[PDB]
Amino acid sequence: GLTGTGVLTESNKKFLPFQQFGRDIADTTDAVRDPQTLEILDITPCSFGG
Amino acid sequence: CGDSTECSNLLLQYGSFCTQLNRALTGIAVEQDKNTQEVFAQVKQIYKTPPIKDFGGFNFSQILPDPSKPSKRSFIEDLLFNKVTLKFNGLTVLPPLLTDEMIAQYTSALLAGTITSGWTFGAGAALQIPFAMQMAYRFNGIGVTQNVLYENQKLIANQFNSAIGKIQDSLSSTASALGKLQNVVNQNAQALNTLVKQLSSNFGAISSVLNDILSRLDPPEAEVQIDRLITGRLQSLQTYVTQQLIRAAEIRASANLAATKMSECVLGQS
Amino acid sequence: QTRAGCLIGAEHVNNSYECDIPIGAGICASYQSIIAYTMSLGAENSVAYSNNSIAIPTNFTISVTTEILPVSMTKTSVDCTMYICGDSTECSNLLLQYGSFCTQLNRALTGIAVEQDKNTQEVFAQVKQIYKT
Amino acid sequence: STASALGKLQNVVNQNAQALNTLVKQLSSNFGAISSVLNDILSRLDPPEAEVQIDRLITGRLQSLQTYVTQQLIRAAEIRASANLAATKMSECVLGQSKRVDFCGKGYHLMSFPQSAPHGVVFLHVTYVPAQEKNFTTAPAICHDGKAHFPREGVFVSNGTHWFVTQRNFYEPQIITTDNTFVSGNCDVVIGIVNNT
Amino acid sequence: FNGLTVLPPLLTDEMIAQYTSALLAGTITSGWTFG
Ligand SMILES: *[C@@H]1O[C@H](CO)[C@@H](O[C@@H]2O[C@H](CO)[C@@H](O)[C@H](O)[C@H]2NC(C)=O)[C@H](O)[C@H]1NC(C)=O
Ligand SMILES: *[C@@H]1O[C@H](CO)[C@@H](O[C@@H]2O[C@H](CO)[C@@H](O)[C@H](O)[C@H]2NC(C)=O)[C@H](O)[C@H]1NC(C)=O
Ligand SMILES: *[C@@H]1O[C@H](CO)[C@@H](O[C@@H]2O[C@H](CO)[C@@H](O)[C@H](O)[C@H]2NC(C)=O)[C@H](O)[C@H]1NC(C)=O
Ligand SMILES: *[C@@H]1O[C@H](CO)[C@@H](O[C@@H]2O[C@H](CO)[C@@H](O)[C@H](O)[C@H]2NC(C)=O)[C@H](O)[C@H]1NC(C)=O
Ligand SMILES: *[C@@H]1O[C@H](CO)[C@@H](O[C@@H]2O[C@H](CO)[C@@H](O)[C@H](O)[C@H]2NC(C)=O)[C@H](O)[C@H]1NC(C)=O
Ligand SMILES: *[C@@H]1O[C@H](CO)[C@@H](O[C@@H]2O[C@H](CO)[C@@H](O)[C@H](O)[C@H]2NC(C)=O)[C@H](O)[C@H]1NC(C)=O
Ligand SMILES: *[C@@H]1O[C@H](CO)[C@@H](O[C@@H]2O[C@H](CO)[C@@H](O)[C@H](O)[C@H]2NC(C)=O)[C@H](O)[C@H]1NC(C)=O
Ligand SMILES: *[C@@H]1O[C@H](CO)[C@@H](O)[C@H](O)[C@H]1NC(C)=O
Repeated sequence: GLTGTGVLTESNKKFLPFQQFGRDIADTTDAVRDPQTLEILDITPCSFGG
Repeated sequence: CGDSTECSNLLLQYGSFCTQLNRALTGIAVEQDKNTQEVFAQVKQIYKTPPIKDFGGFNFSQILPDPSKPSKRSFIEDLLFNKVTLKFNGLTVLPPLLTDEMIAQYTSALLAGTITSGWTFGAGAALQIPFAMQMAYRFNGIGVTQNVLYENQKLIANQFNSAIGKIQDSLSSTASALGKLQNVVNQNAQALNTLVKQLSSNFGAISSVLNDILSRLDPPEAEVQIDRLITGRLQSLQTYVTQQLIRAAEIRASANLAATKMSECVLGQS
Repeated sequence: QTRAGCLIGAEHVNNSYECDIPIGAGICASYQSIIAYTMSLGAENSVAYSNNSIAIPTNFTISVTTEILPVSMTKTSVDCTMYICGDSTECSNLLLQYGSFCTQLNRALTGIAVEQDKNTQEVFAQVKQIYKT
Repeated sequence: STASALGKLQNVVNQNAQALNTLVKQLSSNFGAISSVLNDILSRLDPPEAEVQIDRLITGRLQSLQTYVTQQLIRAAEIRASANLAATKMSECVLGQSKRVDFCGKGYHLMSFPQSAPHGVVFLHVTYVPAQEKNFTTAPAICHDGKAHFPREGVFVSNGTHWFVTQRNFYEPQIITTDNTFVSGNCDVVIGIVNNT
Repeated sequence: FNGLTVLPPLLTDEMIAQYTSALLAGTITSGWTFG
């Protein structure tokens, strides 16, 4: 139910055993936990520029 | 819009605001580069200090560049750089034209020129002059006869060395002596942060995200909701741009003052 | 590949010239084909310092240089009720219920124009009499 | 011969023209209404919704006009700063000779002349620039009869065999006399004093 | 046009030329004393 675009990588963050996802500041999601493997991923916005 | 075709189509009938906003920001950036270059590029050649340093007993080790460090910066410059400390949502930050190494090279050139040639190098070709005689000229310029300098050389050198050491210690220990630069950094960061934070507002619509509005209503009123969000976000962006313009004007005034001080007090005696 | 991004269509050389077209992060490009390079801060020399040596000029030159400064801009004036209504009674009546957003604009523009005249007058009128050669 | 030396005045003119052009071209936008021309809206439908369409037009055009005025205010402030600087320059570098270095011209200032330009002023600065340097051996004072002599104006130099006094900015040697020097103390505490007559 | 007007400056360019001529003649003949 959490939707968004980006590129997914492996992350070394340690979610305490009841969180689902994390955000840094200004309410922007940065990491998620996959409901099956139960491992922490990382989200990076797809590149852009002028 | 954030990648919504309907949002883009609605936005198409608002005119040519984007050209205006981007034009203003471009003007600001070009002005920043001109400010830095105007302040610092005061010389034509890159002078170098001689390997042997006997400046009549005066000691400049704290401000001359140190080749040991990769930064090629002096002691005080490293202290200053360690003192003050600090592509996401369609907004970008562009790098400056001059790197820090180039700024350090300019500063070193000015220092070497003034130590070795007095004020001559600022009005033509640098002319060599022994340092004690230069200090004698500088005393003679404030109404004290040069007689005084030569008979009190050691005392004057000791006082100068002690003062340099004291300013080093005071800068290293005491904090909050650089309030202006930290203030500038904080202001820029805060403005950008609030501009980003404004995305989560509602502006009187039913939701703050386009996807929900699109997926929970038919077009006839979905258009109204997107229109409200569009006008709100547009107004916020305008406010940001105007604040940036005001702040840039203030900074330009300060930079002009800095350039005048460098020209009139480093290249000569005031 | 540069610290400012990626660049295609230009050749990277090892020399260092005067900057023509700024690119950023300390590099810029110029036309020769198009080449990109690192800026040169200027020449390089080491003044010959010593504790008993001096240098004295023996000749001089007289130089003339220019300095250009703008002092004024054109004075413009704009009318609300013609700009946004274009001689329509209904538009005027509808605009009437917005208070005064058109006294303010006219005052601002008039102030700007008077300032322009004052600028020119204080820059140039510096003498009381008209001297003649 | 060379053009493009008057970039600043051209930039001012171009900015003003661009702002006017965008303001006048903004008049052709719907702003969400059914048309961009007010006469056709009036001629095509009844009042009760003519007010709706006209409200959309009115709010759009007001926003555009306000943006234009604000930009004009900022630009005017900048121009006034420049004009004040120009007035100071003409007061200081034309009606007198200036000592503050590099304020007008590069070198040692001598005088300046003004000329008029369509929206600004042009100063011609005349400066003195030394050239054709030479190198000499120098000393800070002269010991003679157990007394130390210093120069009144100038500096001691030697071409290898004899010593002279010169002014600092032009080579013009002269014989060291008791008239162009003054005495204070004995030659004991000065570092680098030399023996002569 | 649609309500946009341009106003002429108060000092015509002949008068500005006359001021510059006066300043330049004064500085040639008397130096800085006339200031
Ligand atoms: C969902 O079910 C699958 C299927 O069993 C689980 O995957 C197994 O996970 C264990 C734990 O490491 C492994 O030893 C097995 O080899 C896995 N088998 C397969 C087929 O994947 C998975 O862990 C379950 N996820 C949950 C319960 O959240
Ligand atoms: C100029 O001052 C510096 C102070 O930074 C002197 O360097 C210090 O010298 C003392 C005595 O040798 C050492 O104990 C310090 O460790 C030195 N400090 C550093 C940072 O190296 C330097 O000696 C002085 N110059 C001369 C010619 O004496
Ligand atoms: C100082 O420089 C000037 C010009 O830079 C020298 O005058 C020139 O002298 C040569 C040879 O006598 C002539 O061919 C040139 O025509 C002169 N120039 C002008 C403008 O007249 C002058 O000789 C130099 N001073 C000294 C002492 O050599
Ligand atoms: C005066 O004499 C000195 C020393 O003789 C000259 O110094 C020259 O400096 C350059 C750059 O450092 C060296 O390349 C030369 O080899 C030096 N000349 C020597 C060592 O004879 C200096 O150029 C002379 N002239 C002036 C105006 O100072
Ligand atoms: C330094 O300058 C002095 C004076 O200008 C030179 O002494 C003169 O040299 C000429 C050349 O033969 C003689 O005709 C004069 O009689 C000398 N004057 C005196 C008072 O003896 C001296 O030669 C110069 N030194 C050098 C190395 O050029
Ligand atoms: C100027 O510099 C020279 C050379 O750097 C100094 O000469 C030195 O003097 C000391 C003390 O007499 C001697 O021990 C050294 O051998 C000298 N150096 C050389 C290379 O011979 C001189 O003392 C300095 N100060 C002046 C001339 O006032
Ligand atoms: C300048 O002259 C004085 C005297 O003419 C010199 O002083 C003499 O120095 C020598 C060697 O140091 C001593 O043996 C004498 O006793 C000194 N005489 C007097 C009267 O003090 C002095 O050395 C000379 N200076 C130089 C640089 O040679
Ligand atoms: C010169 O440039 C080439 C390619 O631009 C590069 O491979 C080389 O390292 C540079 N330096 C030297 C010394 O050849």
